[PDB]
Amino acid sequence: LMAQVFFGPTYYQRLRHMVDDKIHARARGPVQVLTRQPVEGRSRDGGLR
Amino acid sequence: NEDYARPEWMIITVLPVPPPQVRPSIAMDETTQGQDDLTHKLSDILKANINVQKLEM
RNA sequence: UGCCUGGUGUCUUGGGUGU
Repeated sequence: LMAQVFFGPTYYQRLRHMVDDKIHARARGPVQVLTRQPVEGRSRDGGLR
Repeated sequence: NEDYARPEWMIITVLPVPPPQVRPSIAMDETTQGQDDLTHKLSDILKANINVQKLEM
């Protein structure tokens, strides 16, 4: 490489936010009883606002 | 407006009772379901109406 | 011939994520 590279060990930490705990998709599913709109929440297979 | 908004209609003499779709009940657990707030308020209103009718006669 | 199932609380609160 034409440019030299800064290089060495550094202390890194893994945070709790992982993509597989955030990915969510919905085509159709449960709806609220009062308004008949998609429920809220990824855990409940909800929709996006 | 004579046809649509008559002044004496601002005093309630008959109350419309909404269908259960407006005040749905919720099953709190597997056995006991919960009455909605509007249902309880309508029950209180109807009890007061019955009380007035009974007292008057 | 012994024949197969979709149906999911609510209200508060608290802590967080990205701006």
